[PDB]
Amino acid sequence: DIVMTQTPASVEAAVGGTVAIKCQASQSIRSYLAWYQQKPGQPPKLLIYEASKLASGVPSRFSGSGSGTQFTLTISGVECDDAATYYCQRNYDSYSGAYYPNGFGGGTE
Amino acid sequence: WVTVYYGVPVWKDAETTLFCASDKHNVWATHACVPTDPNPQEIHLENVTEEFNMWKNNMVEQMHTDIISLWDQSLKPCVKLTPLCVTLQCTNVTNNITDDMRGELKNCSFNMTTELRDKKQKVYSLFYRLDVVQINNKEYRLINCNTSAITQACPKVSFEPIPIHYCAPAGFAILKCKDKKFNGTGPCPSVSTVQCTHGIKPVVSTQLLLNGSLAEEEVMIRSENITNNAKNILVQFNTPVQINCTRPNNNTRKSIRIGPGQAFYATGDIIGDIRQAHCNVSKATWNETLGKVVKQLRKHFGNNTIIRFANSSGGDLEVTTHSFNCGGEFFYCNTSGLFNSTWISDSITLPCRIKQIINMWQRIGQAMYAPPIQGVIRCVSNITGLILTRDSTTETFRPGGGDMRDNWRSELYKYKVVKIEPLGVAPTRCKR
Amino acid sequence: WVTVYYGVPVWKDAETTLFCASDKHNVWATHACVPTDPNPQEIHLENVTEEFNMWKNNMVEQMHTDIISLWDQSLKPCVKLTPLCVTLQCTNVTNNITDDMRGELKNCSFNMTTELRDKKQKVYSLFYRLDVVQINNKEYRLINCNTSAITQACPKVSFEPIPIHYCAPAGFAILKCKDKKFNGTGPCPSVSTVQCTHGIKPVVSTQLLLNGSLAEEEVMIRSENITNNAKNILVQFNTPVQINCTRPNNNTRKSIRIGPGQAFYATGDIIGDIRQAHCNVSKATWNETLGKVVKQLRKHFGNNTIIRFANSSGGDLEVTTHSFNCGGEFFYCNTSGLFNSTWISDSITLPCRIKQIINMWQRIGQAMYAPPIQGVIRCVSNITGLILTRDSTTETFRPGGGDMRDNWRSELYKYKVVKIEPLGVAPTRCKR
Amino acid sequence: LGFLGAAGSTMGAASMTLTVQARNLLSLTVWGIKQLQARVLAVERYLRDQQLLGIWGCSGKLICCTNVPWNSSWSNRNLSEIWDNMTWLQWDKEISNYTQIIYGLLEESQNQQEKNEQDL
Amino acid sequence: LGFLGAAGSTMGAASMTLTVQARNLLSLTVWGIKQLQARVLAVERYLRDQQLLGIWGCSGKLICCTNVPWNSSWSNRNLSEIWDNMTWLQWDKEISNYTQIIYGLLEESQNQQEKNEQDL
Amino acid sequence: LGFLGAAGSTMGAASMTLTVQARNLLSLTVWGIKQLQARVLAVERYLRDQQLLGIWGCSGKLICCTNVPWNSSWSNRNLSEIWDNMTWLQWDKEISNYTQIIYGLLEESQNQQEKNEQDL
Ligand SMILES: *[C@@H]1O[C@H](CO)[C@@H](O[C@@H]2O[C@H](CO)[C@@H](O[C@@H]3O[C@H](CO)[C@@H](O)[C@H](O[C@H]4O[C@H](CO)[C@@H](O)[C@H](O)[C@@H]4O)[C@@H]3O)[C@H](O)[C@H]2NC(C)=O)[C@H](O)[C@H]1NC(C)=O
Ligand SMILES: *[C@@H]1O[C@H](CO)[C@@H](O[C@@H]2O[C@H](CO)[C@@H](O[C@@H]3O[C@H](CO)[C@@H](O)[C@H](O[C@H]4O[C@H](CO)[C@@H](O)[C@H](O)[C@@H]4O)[C@@H]3O)[C@H](O)[C@H]2NC(C)=O)[C@H](O)[C@H]1NC(C)=O
Ligand SMILES: *[C@@H]1O[C@H](CO)[C@@H](O[C@@H]2O[C@H](CO)[C@@H](O)[C@H](O)[C@H]2NC(C)=O)[C@H](O)[C@H]1NC(C)=O
Ligand SMILES: *[C@@H]1O[C@H](CO)[C@@H](O[C@@H]2O[C@H](CO)[C@@H](O)[C@H](O)[C@H]2NC(C)=O)[C@H](O)[C@H]1NC(C)=O
Ligand SMILES: *[C@@H]1O[C@H](CO)[C@@H](O[C@@H]2O[C@H](CO)[C@@H](O)[C@H](O)[C@H]2NC(C)=O)[C@H](O)[C@H]1NC(C)=O
Ligand SMILES: *[C@@H]1O[C@H](CO)[C@@H](O[C@@H]2O[C@H](CO)[C@@H](O)[C@H](O)[C@H]2NC(C)=O)[C@H](O)[C@H]1NC(C)=O
Ligand SMILES: *[C@@H]1O[C@H](CO)[C@@H](O[C@@H]2O[C@H](CO)[C@@H](O)[C@H](O)[C@H]2NC(C)=O)[C@H](O)[C@H]1NC(C)=O
Ligand SMILES: *[C@@H]1O[C@H](CO)[C@@H](O[C@@H]2O[C@H](CO)[C@@H](O)[C@H](O)[C@H]2NC(C)=O)[C@H](O)[C@H]1NC(C)=O
Ligand SMILES: *[C@@H]1O[C@H](CO)[C@@H](O[C@@H]2O[C@H](CO)[C@@H](O)[C@H](O)[C@H]2NC(C)=O)[C@H](O)[C@H]1NC(C)=O
Ligand SMILES: *[C@@H]1O[C@H](CO)[C@@H](O)[C@H](O)[C@H]1NC(C)=O
Ligand SMILES: *[C@@H]1O[C@H](CO)[C@@H](O)[C@H](O)[C@H]1NC(C)=O
Ligand SMILES: *[C@@H]1O[C@H](CO)[C@@H](O)[C@H](O)[C@H]1NC(C)=O
Ligand SMILES: *[C@@H]1O[C@H](CO)[C@@H](O)[C@H](O)[C@H]1NC(C)=O
Ligand SMILES: *[C@@H]1O[C@H](CO)[C@@H](O)[C@H](O)[C@H]1NC(C)=O
Ligand SMILES: *[C@@H]1O[C@H](CO)[C@@H](O)[C@H](O)[C@H]1NC(C)=O
Ligand SMILES: *[C@@H]1O[C@H](CO)[C@@H](O)[C@H](O)[C@H]1NC(C)=O
Ligand SMILES: *[C@@H]1O[C@H](CO)[C@@H](O)[C@H](O)[C@H]1NC(C)=O
Ligand SMILES: *[C@@H]1O[C@H](CO)[C@@H](O)[C@H](O)[C@H]1NC(C)=O
Ligand SMILES: *[C@@H]1O[C@H](CO)[C@@H](O)[C@H](O)[C@H]1NC(C)=O
Ligand SMILES: *[C@@H]1O[C@H](CO)[C@@H](O)[C@H](O)[C@H]1NC(C)=O
Ligand SMILES: *[C@@H]1O[C@H](CO)[C@@H](O)[C@H](O)[C@H]1NC(C)=O
Ligand SMILES: *[C@@H]1O[C@H](CO)[C@@H](O)[C@H](O)[C@H]1NC(C)=O
Ligand SMILES: *[C@@H]1O[C@H](CO)[C@@H](O)[C@H](O)[C@H]1NC(C)=O
Ligand SMILES: *[C@@H]1O[C@H](CO)[C@@H](O)[C@H](O)[C@H]1NC(C)=O
Ligand SMILES: *[C@@H]1O[C@H](CO)[C@@H](O)[C@H](O)[C@H]1NC(C)=O
Ligand SMILES: *[C@@H]1O[C@H](CO)[C@@H](O)[C@H](O)[C@H]1NC(C)=O
Ligand SMILES: *[C@@H]1O[C@H](CO)[C@@H](O)[C@H](O)[C@H]1NC(C)=O
Ligand SMILES: *[C@@H]1O[C@H](CO)[C@@H](O)[C@H](O)[C@H]1NC(C)=O
Ligand SMILES: *[C@@H]1O[C@H](CO)[C@@H](O)[C@H](O)[C@H]1NC(C)=O
Ligand SMILES: *[C@@H]1O[C@H](CO)[C@@H](O)[C@H](O)[C@H]1NC(C)=O
Ligand SMILES: *[C@@H]1O[C@H](CO)[C@@H](O)[C@H](O)[C@H]1NC(C)=O
Repeated sequence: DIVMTQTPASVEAAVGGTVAIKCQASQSIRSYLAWYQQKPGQPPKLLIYEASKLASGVPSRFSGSGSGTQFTLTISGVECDDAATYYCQRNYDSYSGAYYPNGFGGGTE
Repeated sequence: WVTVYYGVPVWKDAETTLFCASDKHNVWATHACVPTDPNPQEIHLENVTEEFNMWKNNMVEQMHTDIISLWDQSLKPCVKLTPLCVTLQCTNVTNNITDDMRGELKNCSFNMTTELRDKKQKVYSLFYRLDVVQINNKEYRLINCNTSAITQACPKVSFEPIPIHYCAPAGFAILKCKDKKFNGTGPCPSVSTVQCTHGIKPVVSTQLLLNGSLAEEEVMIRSENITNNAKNILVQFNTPVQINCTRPNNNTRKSIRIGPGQAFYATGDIIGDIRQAHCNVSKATWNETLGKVVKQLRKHFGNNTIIRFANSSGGDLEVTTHSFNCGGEFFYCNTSGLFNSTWISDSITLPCRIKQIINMWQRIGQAMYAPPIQGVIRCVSNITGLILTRDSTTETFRPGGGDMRDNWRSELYKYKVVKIEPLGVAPTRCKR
Repeated sequence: WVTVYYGVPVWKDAETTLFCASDKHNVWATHACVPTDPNPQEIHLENVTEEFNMWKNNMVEQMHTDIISLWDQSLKPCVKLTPLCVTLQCTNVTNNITDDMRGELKNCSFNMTTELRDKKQKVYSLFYRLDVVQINNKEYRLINCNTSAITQACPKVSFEPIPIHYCAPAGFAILKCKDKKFNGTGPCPSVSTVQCTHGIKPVVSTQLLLNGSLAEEEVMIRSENITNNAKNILVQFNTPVQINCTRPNNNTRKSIRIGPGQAFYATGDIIGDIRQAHCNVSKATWNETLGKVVKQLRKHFGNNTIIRFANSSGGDLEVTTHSFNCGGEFFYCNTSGLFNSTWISDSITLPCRIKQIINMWQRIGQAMYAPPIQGVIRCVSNITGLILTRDSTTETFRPGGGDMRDNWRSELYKYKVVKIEPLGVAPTRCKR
Repeated sequence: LGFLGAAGSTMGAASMTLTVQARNLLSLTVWGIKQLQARVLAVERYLRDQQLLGIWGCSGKLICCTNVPWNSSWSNRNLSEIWDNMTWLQWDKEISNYTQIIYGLLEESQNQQEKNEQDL
Repeated sequence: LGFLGAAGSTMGAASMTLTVQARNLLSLTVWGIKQLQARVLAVERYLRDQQLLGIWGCSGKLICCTNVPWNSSWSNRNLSEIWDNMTWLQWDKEISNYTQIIYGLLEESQNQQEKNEQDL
Repeated sequence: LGFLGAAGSTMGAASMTLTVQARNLLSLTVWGIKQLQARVLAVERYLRDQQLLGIWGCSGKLICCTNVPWNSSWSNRNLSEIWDNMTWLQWDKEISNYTQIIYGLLEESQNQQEKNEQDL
C-alpha cells in the first residue's frame, strides 16, 4: 500500500560542508511529506512539513522541496548539531482519504 | 495493426436520469421506490484522479424537482378548504395563559356550510396569530384569501424524513470522492465507485442544517467563491450539536363536516396552561462548536481577523428565523440567542412561533394547511451544520440562508455521475 | 444456392407513430419537443417511382389529434369562469362610436363573488354582441350558459404558430415527392428521402389558407374527385397575396378577483373612438391571382366554360366567414368583398367581427374565453391558398370550407411514411 | 450514395451499400410519451431481424451463404437476369409469397448442422 | 479488482478485466415513470455498441483484430510506450478526435471482405 | 411438437427442438401503460441471455461446446443416464445450485483464449 525508501544512506560531512537526504515513493504523496530529526535518546523533532514548510523552532539551515514521488531534505551547512538520523513520514492515505501521519521510511545521518 | 477492444474501463462526464431505491403512504411515496441492494459493494479505484464541482452538480437539480413533484402529488387528493375563507369574528384567548402568549392565539367564530347545501352551522376554532389578518369584536380573514387556494394536508400522510438512495441506470456509474480535505471544487484523488449512493434524508430547513452527514478530519467550510459576498458559505460540523424542541401545550382536535364526504380539522380547546413553544440547545456544546468554526474560518481571512456573528439580517419569517419541520408542526424559531459573539485573537433557550398555513416552496401557488395534532410534541434532533453569509479588521457573518437547492447540496457534494464508454482502439502487431 | 442478405434497400407502406422536433410555454408545448437536426441531409433516389395518395395520408390524422390534445392540455390548469354565468343587466355603448359599431358593444353590470365566500361585489365590463344572448334595462346571458363550461385561457400562454417538424423513428423513413405537377394521387417519380420533414405551422383558419407553402411551376388545384360536388377543392398559389388586419380600437383591461387565487379579465373602457375591425388585401394582387386560378381551373372543365365565384353559401359564422386567429383575438371577416367576379373567355376592405367565446374544434365541449388584450392589434399575413367548393356553361365556385383535417392537408400532401425491411434472399452460386 | 441511395439500382451493385442501411436501423405530455413508443418500437424491430440471422447461422454478417438449394418454382429465372437487370424492390415483390418457406428451410438446416458437431 | 478496478492501471494489464466491465453494462408516479426511462436508455446504449462490433466483424469477442493499418499521424508513439506506460483514460483522450476516422475505415474494410466470399 | 412440446421428453431427444423455443422468446389507460411494461421486460430478458452467450464465446449457436472440465461433484452420474433417462426439468433441478460456478468458469475460460490470439 505505502512505499517509502530513503536512499543516500550513511552520509556525513565536516562542519561547514553540506548534506542532503532524499526519499522516493511508488505512490504520489504530493505536498504531504514530513521530515524529522532524531538525536540519540530523544523523540523525533519535526523539522519540515508539507514538503517545504519549516516547523516552529526549526533553524534556518533546514530546507527542502519535492512533489509527486521524489523529495529532498537539505542542510545549508553542518553546524555540529546534526548528530541525528532523519526520517520521512507520509501524511496522506490514498485509500481512506484521510491525512494522518501513517508510515515511515528513513534512518540516514 | 488496428485492434478493437470492448469493455475498456473509461468514462466521460454525463447527465442522465437517476431513480431511487429505499428500504405507510408517506409524503415521498417511498413505497413506490425500488428495494435497495443490501450490503452494496464499494470499489476503490487505485491510481486515478478526477475533478468535481459541487456548485455545478446536476444531482442537486434532480433532487430539487423530485421533492417538489412528490409534495404536490401527495397533497393533490385532499379536501380543499375554500368554504373556510369567510369573514371571521374573533376575540383573544385569555383564560389560561402566560404573558408571552398574550395575543398569540385567537378564538374565531364563523358561518360554515354543512353537508346539506341548504344548511349552515355556527362553529368556532382557534387559530394562531400569524395565520389571521385583520380586515378593519373584530373581523378577520385567513392570510391566503386574496392570494391562493388552501388545501388541507391528508391526516394519514406523514412528513418525517425517510432516507432516499439515488441509483444510476446500467451503463452509468457514480463516482464518490473520499478526500477529506475536499473544498467542493477541483481534483479529488480518493475516488471510489458505487452503483447507488447512501440514503439522504430530504429534510427541509433554514439557517441550521439538521440530521445530515458529518465531517471528520476538520470542520469543512465550502463556498462557490469565498471573496464574493453574494454567495453562501456552507459549514459542516464534524460533531453533532443536540437540540430539544417542544409544543409544549396539550392540544385537542375536532372534525367539522364541510360538505358530503369532507371534513376540516379544527384546533379545539387546550388542556392546561398555554405556554410558548421553544427549543433548547446545549450551551457548552454550542460554545465549543462555534469556536471550532471560527478557527477554521480564519484560514481564509488571516490570523489577525476578528470574527463576529452579529444577528439575523431581517425580512419575512421564512428567511429570518429557523424554519423547522417536526412532529407535523411548522416552527419558526428565534436564532438570535445563538449567533451572539465576537471572537478575537446550562442551555440556551430560543423562543419559537408556530404557523398552520404554509407556503412550502417560497412560491405563489397552492398553500398547505397543517391540521392540528393532539397531545404534546417533543422533538430531538442533530445540528450537523449551518449556513452563513458574509457582509476592516472584523468580518461579519450572519445566519442568512433561505435558499432552496441548498441543504441537499451538502449531502450530494461527494458525488458525480459518469457515463461508461466500453469501446476503443489501439495499435498492435496482429493481423487476420 | 440460397444467400441471405441484410441491409437490403427495400420498403413497404406502413403506419407508425411520429414524434416532433422543433428549434416560453406556448399552447403547443414546443419546449417539450426534441431539438431539430440542423442542416439535415436530403437524399435523392435515382431510378425509383412511388405512389402517393394525399386523401388517405395518415399523417393528417396524427396532426389532427396532436393539435387537439395539446389545445386541451394547455387550457386545463386555468381559472374557470363558472361564477360569471349570471343574469347580466346591459345597456348599449354609445358615447364615442361610429354608426357601423352601433349595437356592437354592450355595457353589462352584474353581481359577482369576491374572494370571501360571504361577500359580493358589483362590477361591470364590456362584451361584444356575439357573445351575449337576450333572455326576455334588458337581461342577458352569456352564449354558452345552457351548453357548456367556460374556461379562461391563461394570459401567459401565446397562440401564434410555431413550426413543428414531424420525425420518423429509426427503421422508418419519410418519402418526400418533388414532382411539381403532382395532383395528390398516383405515381410521383421525383422521390427523395428525409428522416424528418420541414416545419409546418399549425395555423387554424377557414376559407383562406394563411402562412403555408407555395406552389412553383403552376397554381395547383387538387381534389379527391373533381366531378364530385360533395368534395372540396384545394387551391395552392405560387405567389403570396398580402393582407393587413387591425383591431383598431385602443383597449384597456382590468382584473376582477372571483375567488381566492383566481381572477377574471374583463374588457375595460376604450380610449378614443370606437371603429369597426377590418382587413385589407391589395386589390391588384387579388385581381391577378384570381385570374391565374381560373385559367388553371378551366383545364378540368373546358375552354368554353365560364367561371363564377358567386358569394359565401350561408350558415353559422364559423363556416360562412373567414375565421382568422391573430394577435390573440378571434376574427370573423366578410369575404364577399373578394369572391365577386365572373370570368368569360387600391385595396379591398373586408368589414370584420370579433368574438371572445370560442368553440375551437366545432364540437360541443369546453369553450374558451379569450381574455382582452390591451392596446392595438396589427396583423400582417400571407394568403397562400384557398378552399373552394363547387355547386350548363357556367360553373359556380364558393369559398365553402370549414372542415378540419384540412388546411394541414395542404402541407402534408408531399409526404409518405414507409417501413424499411432489411432482410431478403436471392439465389447465387456459393455453398458453405 | 447515402441511405437507400441504391434503392433504384441494380441488385448486384446495391450489395455494396448494405453497410449504409444497416448502420441507420437502430435509434407525460403529448410530445413526451410518444418518445417511449418510438424507442421501444425501434428496438424491437432491430432485435427481431438480428434474432433471425442468429438462428439461421448468419450472425455478424451482412452477406451469408447457406446450403439450402434453390427451388426453381419460386422464380424461373437465371442469375444473369436477376443480378444485372433487376432492382431489389422488384425482386422482393416477385418472391414475397415464399418468404415463410425460405425461412423455415433456413432454420431447420442450421440445427441439422449443430448436431454434427457432436463428433468434435 | 471489481468494476472499473483497472481504470488506473496499465493499458496492457487492463485487457484482462474486459469481461468485468462488459458484464455490468446491461440492466405513473415520480419514482415510477423514471424506471421506463432508465431501462429504455440502458438497452439502447447496449445495443448501439453491439451493432458497431457486428458491422466491423467483431461480433462475439472482447478483443478483435482487423486489417486496417495504423496511420502514425494519429499518434506518433511506439507500442512499448502505450501498452506499458499509459492508462486507458489517457489513451482515450490522446486519440479521441480520430474516432470517426477509425470507425469509417473499420466498417468499409469488412464489407470489402464479404464480397470476397462470393468465390466460396 | 410445438413450443415446449419436448418439455416432458428425454434430454437428448429434446435438443432438436431448441430452435422452437428460441424462436418464441422475443416479443395512459389501464390496458395501455401495461404494454410498455410488457415490451420492455421481454426485451431485457432476451438480451441478458444473449449477453451471456456472447461472453462465453457461444454467440450465434443453439449448441456450443467449451473446454471447461466437468467436476463430478456437481452430479455423480454418467452420460448414458442423463441423456437417455432424464428430462430437462429434472436435470435443471439437480444442478441448479452450481449455476453460478459454471458460469464463472465459462467466462474466465473465454478471456484466457482471447489473449492467445495476440500471436496471430
Ligand atoms: C431527526 O431525527 C430524529 C430521530 O429519527 C427525529 O425524531 C423522531 O421523530 C419521530 C416523528 O416525529 C418521532 O416518532 C413519534 O413518537 C411519538 C411518541 O411515541 C409517537 O406518538 C408518534 O406517533 C404518532 O405519529 C405518527 C406519524 O404521524 C402516526 O403514524 C402514529 O399513528 C401516531 O399518531 C411517532 O411514533 C420519534 O420519537 C422522534 N425521535 C426522538 C428521539 O425524539 C427528528 O424529527 C428528525 N429531525 C427532523 C427535522 O425531522
Ligand atoms: C403569419 O406570419 C406573420 C409573421 O410571423 C405573423 O405576424 C406576427 O405576429 C406576431 C404575434 O402576433 C407579432 O408579434 C407581436 O408584435 C407586437 C408589436 O411589437 C408586440 O407588442 C407583441 O408582444 C406582446 O405579445 C406577446 C405574445 O403574447 C407577449 O409575449 C409580449 O410580452 C407582449 O405582451 C408581439 O411581439 C409580429 O409583429 C407579427 N409580424 C408582422 C410583420 O406583423 C402572423 O400573425 C401569421 N398569421 C397568423 C394567422 O398567425
Ligand atoms: C371560544 O369561544 C366559545 C364560545 O363562547 C367558548 O365556548 C363556551 O364555553 C362556556 C364555558 O366557559 C360554555 O358554557 C359554552 O357552552 C361554550 N360555547 C360553545 C359554543 O361551545 C370557548 O371556551 C372559547 N375558547 C377559548 C380558548 O377561550
Ligand atoms: C446524532 O449523532 C450521534 C453521534 O454520531 C448518532 O449516533 C450514532 O448512530 C450511528 C448509526 O446508528 C451508530 O453507528 C453510532 O454508534 C452512534 N453513536 C453514538 C455515540 O451513539 C445519532 O444517531 C445522531 N442523531 C440523529 C437524529 O441523526
Ligand atoms: C358603463 O357603465 C358605467 C356605470 O354607469 C360607466 O362608468 C361611470 O362613468 C361616469 C363618468 O361618465 C363616472 O362618474 C362613474 O363613477 C362611473 N361608474 C363606475 C361604476 O365606474 C362606464 O363609463 C360605462 N362604459 C361605457 C363604455 O359606456
Ligand atoms: C410572404 O411571402 C414572402 C415571399 O416569398 C416571404 O419572404 C421570403 O422569406 C424567405 C424565408 O425567410 C426568404 O428566403 C426570401 O428571400 C423572402 N423573399 C422576399 C421577396 O423577401 C415572407 O416571409 C412571407 N410571409 C410570411 C408570414 O410567411
Ligand atoms: C439508372 O438506369 C441507367 C440505365 O438506363 C443506369 O446507367 C448505366 O450505369 C452503368 C454503371 O452502373 C453503366 O455501365 C451503363 O453503361 C449505364 N447505362 C446506360 C444506358 O448508359 C444508371 O446507373 C441507373 N441509376 C442508378 C442510381 O443506378
Ligand atoms: C500504480 O502505479 C504503481 C507504480 O508507480 C504500480 O506499481 C507497479 O506494479 C507492477 C505490477 O503490476 C510491478 O511489477 C512494479 O514493480 C510496480 N512498480 C513499483 C515502482 O513498485 C501499481 O501497480 C499501480 N496500481 C494499479 C492498480 O495498477
Ligand atoms: C413418455 O414416456 C414413454 C416411455 O414410458 C416414451 O415412449 C418411448 O418412446 C421411444 C421413442 O422416442 C421408443 O423408442 C420407446 O420404445 C418408447 N417406450 C415404450 C415403453 O414404449 C414416450 O415417447 C414419452 N413421451 C414423450 C413426449 O417424450
Ligand atoms: C387583543 O390583542 C390586541 C393586539 O393585537 C390588543 O390590542 C387587545 O387589547 C387584545 N384584547 C384583549 C381582550 O386582551
Ligand atoms: C351568521 O349570519 C348571521 C346573519 O344574520 C349574522 O348575524 C351572524 O353574526 C353570522 N355569524 C358568524 C359567526 O359569522
Ligand atoms: C391582501 O393582499 C396584500 C397584498 O396586495 C397582502 O399584503 C395582504 O396580507 C393580503 N391579505 C389577505 C387576507 O389575503
Ligand atoms: C480549493 O482548493 C484549490 C487548490 O487545491 C483552489 O485552487 C480552489 O480555489 C479552492 N476552492 C475554494 C472554493 O476555495
Ligand atoms: C429548556 O430549559 C428550561 C430551563 O432553563 C426548562 O425549564 C425547559 O423545560 C427546557 N425545554 C426543553 C424543550 O428542553
Ligand atoms: C434532550 O432530552 C434527553 C432526554 O430524552 C436528555 O437526556 C438530553 O440531555 C436533552 N438534550 C438537550 C440539549 O437538552
Ligand atoms: C464561549 O464564548 C465566549 C464569548 O461569549 C468565548 O470568550 C469563550 O472562549 C467560548 N468558549 C469556548 C469553549 O469556545
Ligand atoms: C436581531 O434581529 C431581529 C430580526 O431581524 C430584530 O428584530 C432585532 O431587533 C435584532 N436585535 C438587535 C440587537 O440588533
Ligand atoms: C428575538 O429576541 C429578541 C430579544 O432578545 C427580539 O428583540 C427579536 O425581535 C426576536 N426576533 C424575532 C425574529 O422575533
Ligand atoms: C448578546 O450578549 C449581550 C451581552 O454581551 C446581552 O446583553 C444580549 O442580550 C445578548 N443578545 C441575545 C439575543 O441574547
Ligand atoms: C391531555 O389531557 C388529557 C385529559 O383527559 C390526558 O388524558 C392526556 O394524557 C394529556 N396529554 C398530554 C400529552 O399531557
Ligand atoms: C340597443 O340595440 C338594440 C338592437 O339590438 C336597439 O333596438 C336599441 O334601440 C339600442 N338602444 C340604444 C339606446 O341605442
Ligand atoms: C344585485 O342584487 C340586488 C338585490 O337586491 C339587485 O337589486 C341588483 O339589481 C343586482 N345587481 C346586478 C348588477 O345584478
Ligand atoms: C339556449 O339553448 C338554445 C338551444 O336549445 C340555443 O339556441 C340558445 O342560444 C341558448 N342560449 C344560451 C344563453 O345558452
Ligand atoms: C391525377 O393524374 C392521373 C394521371 O396521371 C389521373 O389518372 C388522376 O385521376 C388525376 N387525379 C385527380 C384528382 O385529378
Ligand atoms: C384599409 O384602407 C383604408 C383606405 O381605403 C385605410 O383608411 C385603412 O386604414 C386601411 N386598413 C388597414 C388595416 O390597412
Ligand atoms: C401592410 O403594411 C405595410 C407597412 O407595415 C405596407 O408596406 C404594406 O403595403 C401593407 N399591405 C397591404 C396589403 O396594405
Ligand atoms: C380583374 O377583374 C375583372 C372582373 O371584375 C376582370 O375583367 C379583369 O380582367 C381582372 N384583372 C386581372 C389582371 O386579372
Ligand atoms: C352574400 O352572402 C351573405 C352570407 O351568406 C348573405 O347574408 C348576403 O345576403 C349575400 N349577398 C348576396 C348579394 O347574395
Ligand atoms: C357582407 O357585406 C354585405 C354588403 O356588401 C352584406 O349584405 C352581407 O350580409 C355581409 N356578410 C356577412 C356574413 O355579414
Ligand atoms: C359585386 O360587384 C357589383 C358590380 O358588378 C357591385 O354592385 C356589388 O356591390 C359587389 N358585391 C360586393 C360584396 O362587393
Ligand atoms: C392607448 O392610450 C394610452 C393613454 O394613456 C396611451 O399611453 C397608449 O399609447 C395608447 N395605445 C395605442 C396603441 O394607441
